[PDB]
Amino acid sequence: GPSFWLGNETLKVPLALFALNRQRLCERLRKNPAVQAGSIVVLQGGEETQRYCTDTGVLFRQESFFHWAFGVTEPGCYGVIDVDTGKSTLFVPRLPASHATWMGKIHSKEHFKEKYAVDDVQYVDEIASVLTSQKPSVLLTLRGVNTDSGSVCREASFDGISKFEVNNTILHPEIVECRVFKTDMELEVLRYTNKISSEAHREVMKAVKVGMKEYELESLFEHYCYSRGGMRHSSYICGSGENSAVLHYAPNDRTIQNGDMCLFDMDGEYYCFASDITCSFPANGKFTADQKAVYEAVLRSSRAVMGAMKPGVWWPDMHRLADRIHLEELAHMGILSGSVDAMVQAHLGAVFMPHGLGHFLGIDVHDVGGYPEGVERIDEPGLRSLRTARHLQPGMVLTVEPGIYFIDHLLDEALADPARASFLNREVLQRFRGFGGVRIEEDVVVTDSGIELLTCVPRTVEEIEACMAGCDKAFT
Amino acid sequence: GPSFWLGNETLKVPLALFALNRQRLCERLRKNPAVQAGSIVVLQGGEETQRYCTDTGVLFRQESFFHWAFGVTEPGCYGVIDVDTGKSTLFVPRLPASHATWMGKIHSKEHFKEKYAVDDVQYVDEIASVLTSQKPSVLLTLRGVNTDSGSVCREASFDGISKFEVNNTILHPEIVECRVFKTDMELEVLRYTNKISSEAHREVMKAVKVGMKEYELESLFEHYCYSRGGMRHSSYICGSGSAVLHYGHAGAPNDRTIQNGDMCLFDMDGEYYCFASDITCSFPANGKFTADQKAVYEAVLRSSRAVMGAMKPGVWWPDMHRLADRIHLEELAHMGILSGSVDAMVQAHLGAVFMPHGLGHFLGIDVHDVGGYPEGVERIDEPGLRSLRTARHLQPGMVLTVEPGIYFIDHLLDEALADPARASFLNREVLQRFRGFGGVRIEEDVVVTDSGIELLTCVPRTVEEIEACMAGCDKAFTP
Ligand code: PRO
Ligand code: PRO
Ligand SMILES: [Mn+2]
Ligand SMILES: [Mn+2]
Ligand code: NA
Ligand code: NA
Repeated sequence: GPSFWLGNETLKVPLALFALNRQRLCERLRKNPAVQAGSIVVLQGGEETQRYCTDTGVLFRQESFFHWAFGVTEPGCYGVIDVDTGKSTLFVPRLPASHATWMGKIHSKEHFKEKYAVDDVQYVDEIASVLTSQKPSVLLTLRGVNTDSGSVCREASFDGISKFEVNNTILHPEIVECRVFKTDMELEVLRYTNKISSEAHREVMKAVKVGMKEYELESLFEHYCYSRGGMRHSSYICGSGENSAVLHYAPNDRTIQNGDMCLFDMDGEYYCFASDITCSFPANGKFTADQKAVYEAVLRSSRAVMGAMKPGVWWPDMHRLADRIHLEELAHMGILSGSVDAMVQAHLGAVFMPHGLGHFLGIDVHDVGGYPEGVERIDEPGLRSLRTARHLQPGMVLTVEPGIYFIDHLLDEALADPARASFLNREVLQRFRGFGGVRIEEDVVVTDSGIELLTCVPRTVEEIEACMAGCDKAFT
Repeated sequence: GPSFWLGNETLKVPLALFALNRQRLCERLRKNPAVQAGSIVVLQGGEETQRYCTDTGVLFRQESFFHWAFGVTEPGCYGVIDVDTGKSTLFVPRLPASHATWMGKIHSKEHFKEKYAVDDVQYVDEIASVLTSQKPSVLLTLRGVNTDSGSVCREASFDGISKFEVNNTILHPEIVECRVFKTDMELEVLRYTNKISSEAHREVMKAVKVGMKEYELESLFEHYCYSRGGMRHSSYICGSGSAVLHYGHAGAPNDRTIQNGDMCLFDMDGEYYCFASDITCSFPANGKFTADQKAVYEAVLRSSRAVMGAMKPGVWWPDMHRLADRIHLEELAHMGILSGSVDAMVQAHLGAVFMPHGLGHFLGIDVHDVGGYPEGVERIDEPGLRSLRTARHLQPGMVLTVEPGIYFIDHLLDEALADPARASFLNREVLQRFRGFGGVRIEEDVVVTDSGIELLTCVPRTVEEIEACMAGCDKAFTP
C-alpha cells in the first residue's frame, strides 16, 4: 500500500498505520454500552491560518486526533468513520482553477482515495448530504478536556449538522485511550524520530564552543533534523548557565560561557510523530567535580527509573524514586544533611525537581490520556506537576526526565521553613547558587517485562567528554 | 540608549526606532482635524497561542502594528500613547511566582521601562484604573481591512473599556500611512535583513547539487539566516522544474528531487526582529545555463533592470507592471515563442499568461506590507494587474519588491491557445520545447529615494555572476 515519505534516508510510513488506528477505535466503540448501532464518528481537520489580520501564513500542522485517524496533511478536510462497518470517508475541499496557478495541480477525489487508502472520498460541501444518505443514528463528535493545557477539544461542525443527532461525550475518552497505546507501526516512527534527534544532539555536543549563542545550537539541531530527517520543531529549550535552571526557557540569546553547564532540551516531529530528548553537558567539554556529582546523580535516577519500569508500576512511585535518589546524592555531596526518610516526608525532593518525572509521548509531545476519569492528580510538591498518575502498561510511550536544579526562590522558601531548613547546609549550597541544573531525558516504550529505550545519545561523563573533544565515535 | 541585539554579527536595533515611530504617529494625529484633544492611542499586543486543544506552543511573533509602535517581544502586553504629549505607557502581564521556575526571572516594571525606553510601565490588570485616572477624552483603537488578506484588524479591548469613549475609525489609515514610509532607522534594519538573506541565497547557489531534495536547500537557507543572522522564516518557495502538490500547503516540505537540466526558482522570506526581507533567485540546477535557460532568464533580467531604472517618485506602479509585461512579450517574440505585433499582444493581455502575479509589493514589518490600497486607490480589473498589491504612485521612503517573472503554466497557455484573440500569437512548435521549463523570477528589494531607488539586495544576477557563484568563486570576484 501507499506510504508517506520525504525521500533520501527518511522513513516510509505506511498509510496502513492510520487504517489500523481507525479499526482499533471502532473496536473500542463497539464495546461501549452507550454506543448506538449506526453511529458515525465525525472529525474535522485543521485549516490554514494567518498571523493576526495579515496574509502571512502560519506553518500548517494537522490537528492531532484527525492525524491519528487519517494521516491527512491537507488543510480543510473532514473525516468520518462508520462505527459498525469501519468504513472510512475523507472529505476534501473542492478547489478553484486559480489554485492551479499559484498553489498547484488540482487532484481528483480518486487521487486522494488512493493516497490515503480510505474507502471513499467526497467534497466538503457535500458532507451533510452524504451523511444524510447514510441515515446514521448519531454523529459522535470530539469534545473533552486536555489535562495539560486545560483546553476543551473543539467539536466538528458543518453546515447542516444541526439536523443530526449529535453526541459529544462518548468519543473523546475512547479515542484518547487508543492513542495511549502505540501500535507496532507507530513505534517504528517513534524509533525513527528518536534516531534522527539523537544524531542531532550528538552533532550539537560536537559543535558547541564557548562564546556561541544558544540559538546557534538550536539552529544546527533544526537543520540536521530537517535536512537529514525531514523533521521540524514541535513545540515552542537551550539553556546555558543559570538558564538551565529555567525549565521551559524567541531566540535563546545567552552567550555560552566557560564553566557553564548546558541543558539542551529540544523536541521535533516527523509526520506529526514526536520525539523529546534532553542532554546536559559542560560548555567547555570538561566536567568539574561539582558538575560531575550533580550530573551523575541525575544519571543514577534516570537509570534507576528506566530499570524499574515495567507493567504494573505506578508512575508516581517512579517520581518518588528519583526524588529519593537525588536527595541521597545531594546528601553525599554535603549539600544536605540528616535522614533522607525525613527529607522525603518533608517533600524536599521537589525543591530540586519541581516538575514531573516524565510524560506520555506520541503525536503530541505532551501526549493525551495521562488523567482519564478515575485517575487523580496528587496534590503534593513535584507530584502535582506529573502529567500522568497512571500505572504502566505495555505499549505506553513515556519520557524519563529527572533533573536537579538550583532555583533561588525554591531554595529560599525551604530555608525559611523550619521543617526543611535543617536539612540544608547553606555554606555548601552557596557554592551551587547559579549552577543552573541538569536534566537527562530519554524516550522509552513499556514492554511486557520492562522497557525499550528509543533514545541513543552519549550519557556517561566519559562518553560525553569524548564526544565533545571530537574523538572518533569508535574511540573508547 | 538601549538596543535589541542577538550578539555576534547581528544588528543592534536601537529602541529609539520605535520611539520615533510613536513620535511620527502623534505628529500625524495632531494634524488630523478630527482628533480630539486628550486622545490616547490604545494598542493590544499578541498573546501566546497553542496548537488546537494541546499545550503545544506556537512560536510567538508580535502583532505588526504593536511591534511598529513599541518593539515589544513579550506576549500579553498593551501599549498606549497620549497623542498630545507623546507619553508612552506599556502594560505588561502580572506574572505568578511559578513563572520563576518554568519561564525565567520575573522582571520588574522598571526593568521593562528601561528595556523599552517608554515613559511608564504598569500591569495589564490595572489598565482600566490607570486610564481612568488619566482622564482621556477618547480612546483611539485599531480597526480596518488588510487588503491582501481581507481580514479585519482586531481592536484593543480590556475589561472596563465600555466606560470610555472609543473611536475605531481614525487610527488605522493614519498608522498604516506611517508604516508605508520607512524611517532611516527602519531602513538600517531592512538593509541588514537583505544582507543576511542575500548571503544565504549565495550559500544555496554554492551548495545546490543535482539529486538533492528542494527542502534540503530550504533547510540550509534557514540555518544560515538563523545561526548567522538571528533571523526566522516569515511567511509559510523552493521550486524545481511541490510542497502544495504532495502535501497541500506551501509550508510543507518541498520534496521534489532536483534534476539535471532543471531551472531552480528559490523564493524565500525571513525577518529580523519582525522586519522582513523577500528575495528570489533563479538558477540552473547543474550550474550551467542552457541557451533556452539563458534566453528566458535574461528576459526577466531585462525587465527587472528596466523597472529599477525607471522607478522614481511620481511613477504609477501599474505602469511599471505594464512595462515588465511589454518587455517579456518583446523578448519572448525575440525567442520565437511568440510572433506578431507586441502592441497587439499587450492589447490582448498576453503578458498575464506568462506573469499572472503582480510585479511587486510594499515590504516592511509584514512581507506583504500594509497600505497598498488606501481609500481612493482602486484595484485594476485586468489579468495580471488585478494581482498587484498596490496601485499607488511611488513616493520617497516606500520599500517595494521588484519581482517580474516568466513562467510556462500549462492551463494558462492552453487557455490562450483556445482563445482566438490570443492563440495566433503563440508558436506551438517553439513553445512545445518550453513546456515543463518551469519559470524564472528575479526578486529585488528596493527603497524609493528622492530621485530613484536604492537597491537593498546583493546577489549574483547576470548569467556569468550566477555561474561563478555556483562554481564556488569568492564574492569579491566579478566576471
Ligand atoms: O513539561 C514537562 O513536563 C517537562 C519538564 C521539563 C521540561 N519538560
Ligand atoms: O505574492 C506575491 O505577490 C508574490 C508573487 C510571487 C510570489 N510572491
Ligand atoms: Mn519532555
Ligand atoms: Mn515577494
Ligand atoms: Na522535556
Ligand atoms: Na516573492
